Amino acid sequence: STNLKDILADLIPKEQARIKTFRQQHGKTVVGQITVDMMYGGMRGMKGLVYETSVLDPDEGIRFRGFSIPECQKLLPKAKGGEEPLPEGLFWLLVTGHIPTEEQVSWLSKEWAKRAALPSHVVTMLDNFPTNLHPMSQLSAAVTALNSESNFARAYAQGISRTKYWELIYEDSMDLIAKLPCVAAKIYRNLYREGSGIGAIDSNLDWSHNFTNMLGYTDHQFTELTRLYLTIHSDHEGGNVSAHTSHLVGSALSDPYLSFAAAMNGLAGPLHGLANQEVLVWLTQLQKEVGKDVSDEKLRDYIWNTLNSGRVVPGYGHAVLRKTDPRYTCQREFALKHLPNDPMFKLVAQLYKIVPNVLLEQGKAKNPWPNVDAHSGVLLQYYGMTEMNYYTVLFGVSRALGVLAQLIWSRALGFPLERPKSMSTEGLMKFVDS
Amino acid sequence: STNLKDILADLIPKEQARIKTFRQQHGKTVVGQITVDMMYGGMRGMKGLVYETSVLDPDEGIRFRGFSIPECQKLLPKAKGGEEPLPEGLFWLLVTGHIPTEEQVSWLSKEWAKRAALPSHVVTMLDNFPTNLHPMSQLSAAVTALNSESNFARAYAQGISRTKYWELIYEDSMDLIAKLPCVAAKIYRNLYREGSGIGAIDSNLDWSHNFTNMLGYTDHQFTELTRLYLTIHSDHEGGNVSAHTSHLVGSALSDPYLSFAAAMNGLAGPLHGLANQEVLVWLTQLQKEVGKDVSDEKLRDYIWNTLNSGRVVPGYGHAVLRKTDPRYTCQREFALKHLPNDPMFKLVAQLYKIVPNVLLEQGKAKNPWPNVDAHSGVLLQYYGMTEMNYYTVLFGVSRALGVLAQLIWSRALGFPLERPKSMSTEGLMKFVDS
Ligand SMILES: CC(=O)SCCNC(=O)CCNC(=O)[C@H](O)C(C)(C)COP(=O)(O)OP(=O)(O)OC[C@H]1O[C@@H](n2cnc3c(N)ncnc32)[C@H](O)[C@@H]1OP(=O)(O)O
Ligand SMILES: CC(C)(COP(=O)(O)OP(=O)(O)OC[C@H]1O[C@@H](n2cnc3c(N)ncnc32)[C@H](O)[C@@H]1OP(=O)(O)O)[C@@H](O)C(=O)NCCC(=O)NCCS
Ligand SMILES: O=C([O-])CC(=O)C(=O)O
Repeated sequence: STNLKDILADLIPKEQARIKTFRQQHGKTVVGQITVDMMYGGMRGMKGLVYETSVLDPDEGIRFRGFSIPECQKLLPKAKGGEEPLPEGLFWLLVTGHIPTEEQVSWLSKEWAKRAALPSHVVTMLDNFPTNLHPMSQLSAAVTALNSESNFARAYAQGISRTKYWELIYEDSMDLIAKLPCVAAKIYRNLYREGSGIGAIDSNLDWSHNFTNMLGYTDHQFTELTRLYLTIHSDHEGGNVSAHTSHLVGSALSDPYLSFAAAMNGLAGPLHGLANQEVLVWLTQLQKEVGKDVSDEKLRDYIWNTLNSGRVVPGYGHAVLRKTDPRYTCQREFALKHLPNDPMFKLVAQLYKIVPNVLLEQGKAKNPWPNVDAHSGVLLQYYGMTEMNYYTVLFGVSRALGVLAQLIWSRALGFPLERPKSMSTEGLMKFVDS
Repeated sequence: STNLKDILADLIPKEQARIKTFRQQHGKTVVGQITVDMMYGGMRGMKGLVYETSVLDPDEGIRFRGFSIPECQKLLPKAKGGEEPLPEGLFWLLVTGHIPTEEQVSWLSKEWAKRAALPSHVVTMLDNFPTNLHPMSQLSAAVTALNSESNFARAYAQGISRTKYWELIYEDSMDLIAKLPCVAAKIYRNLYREGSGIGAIDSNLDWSHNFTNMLGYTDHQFTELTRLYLTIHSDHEGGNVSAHTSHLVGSALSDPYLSFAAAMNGLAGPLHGLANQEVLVWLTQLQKEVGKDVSDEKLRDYIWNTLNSGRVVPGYGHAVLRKTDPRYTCQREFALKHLPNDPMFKLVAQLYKIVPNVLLEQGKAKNPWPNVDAHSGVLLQYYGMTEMNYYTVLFGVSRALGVLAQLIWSRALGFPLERPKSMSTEGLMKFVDS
């Protein structure tokens, strides 16, 4: 009825047949070549794996189970007196493949408040983390340690059946998602609020609202932001470092805690989730070289000076997207409504006028348009969330929705250990010299 | 001369030229196909990535820089009054590509002893861990926390040129390797020695010698076993889950601590690094459900009764090996010297005669021969290392040599973000049509 696990149980066999048939027809269809450059170039262009929950077209950006970002904004339930879609609804869409009702989302909000409790060892561990240990490290470390509560771990130990794996994944996933805000808040409050307490969960709030509550914020429009932020960062194909990592570690039948932890270590990398900060540093240091109110003239110079001395315009470019990211567009549209005269935004805005002419002028690139991380920083900063180094953690909490949604399906569809073949250069040389 | 960092510095340019020359020759060449099966099958058979430290030809097993395990045992240096190759030596060979001298290995031992200090927050954190948190979660959790000491993560933030990456990676790598016995020992002693101290490092002993001193073992033979165990488990190509996670996570410019912690979460997965435990569970019952002394017909039947029951014979088969794993043989040889009349050994030896004959008959198994995990448990148990849960910590400490050797070279050769393209089922169906 409103029980996602019952709804999913009834979906899994249907999907299994469709897939089993599909491989019994076209298993041996070559879909791509592999060049030496692909092997040295990080599988660039390589169709490597199956990821069901979302798909990224290099022209119009991401689709969540078929639906674009605007479509999700319209259809997905909202909070009473809201206009941004709830992450709960997004998760439902990724798990079921179908847009949820108000009442399904409501029940999901209720389920995640119940399971939001932390074991004590985890609370102590966070309390005893120094202030020079990066937020993301604390996140990953804490999630790893949560694995002692894992149903899948003990289940597997007793010799549970393969047919039942997805069920324990599910429970572990619902528990992890529920507890993430709490972990993320504790970290945030220990690092930036003199260790004060996160308080209690409220069973009649949504996931996002409890999160902002535990953080210490009490702004409506912030909570709307969080809602949107968490939705649009949730998933981005299987090929991204953090999704690939969760998939890779998941395929060894590691439980959701270990898989997600690993994915966070992936997300923590500069070329992945840490781009959110990079942008805001480069934005502020820009507003240091110039004033805080640069026009277009000086602006055109600073861009070119960054692009002659041998540097990158941050939050611009992508590994497959070749147009403006719909995630950027979406964050921009939010700003046009709520904070249109913000100095930092209008700087962001001004770069969107100038940078996508000078990057496709100079060449030495492929995607001259912005990505999601070019925009998130200024939104957070507007609302008092000024601690750059915490920003990726917000990313982390969002991306759990997507990667856990996928992991449930991987273990229901019995995806096996990811285990490609590697080559040395030496060995590569002899191979081509057949 | 004896400074590994400087010798590495000399080799990097040459290796850069070689790969560039080779890419400037066969850059566009096709090395293999990508099928629908490989997509749902976890990149099986797919030539996924370049990995330099080791290569696993399915015929003759692992080679470290073109050297086999037997060659290494013969060529790599040993401890004064010893027979088993020092992992220091292995690490030297993977990083440089050359066999180290007596002197060169000696130096490496001192450098790792020099760097063995554990930050106090990690010591605290480890001591506050509960016993229902698995050894591997504690290892991974601790390694993440250690990234407060990452010179690379600081340097990167401060804006360092790419060409210097490798040098910071090298430093962090040496610290991580230097500190892993200290962590692994602290975990062992908290879990199995009522939380007693590990004891001091001795800067004149070897890595494996200090390790077992902190583990609190002082049978020469077990120190020798450790030495062998840490060498042979060191690396196994790029395509295994632990090496590949680190590769993948490393490619986002996450530091060696985050990369290795992620790899350990992959390694903690049942299908990757529990087979040693699984073997010894299945060997134990075999010596209760059947007599200790068993005929080779009774045993042979047991195997067939095993296969029919829908259960696998642990220790046998592999994802790409198609013959007796050299790491098995290596350990078999060690046992014939040091414990030939051990009952648990005589069984392992018995199964080596039988199990291969029956799996090929059945037909299913493409690799009817044993893997490393078949043999390690009985050697460990014999010396009083009977804590099965901990076994994977040993594996992990070993694998640090391989994955961090490679990580230095991935950053020195400027390998880019690993980022394949994924597809949904529904998306795949549309693709094969057009
Ligand atoms: C993943 C995310 O959402 S953000 C990742 C981090 N972002 C940043 O650092 C800001 C700019 N973005 C980047 O450079 C990104 O790492 C990427 C994904 C665009 C890199 O793209 P690649 O996969 O290398 O392919 P692409 O053909 O676009 O890049 C090749 C060249 O273009 C350059 N380039 C790419 N985007 C830009 C840009 N916006 N400005 C200047 N140069 C650029 C690269 O630096 C590279 O030059 P190099 O070979 O001398 O190093
Ligand atoms: C490692 C392992 C998972 C690799 O198998 P794989 O990559 O799936 O591929 P295979 O070619 O071996 O599989 C072919 C068939 O042989 C079976 N098989 C493989 N090894 C077997 C063994 N030791 N005993 C019985 N059956 C075996 C598989 O179950 C499979 O049956 P199916 O195709 O009808 O489902 C498998 O050999 C195994 O389970 N071994 C025992 C566990 C172990 O020691 N693992 C450590 C190394 S990772
Ligand atoms: O990095 C990638 O491959 C895609 C990405 O931006 C993301 O995951 O948010």
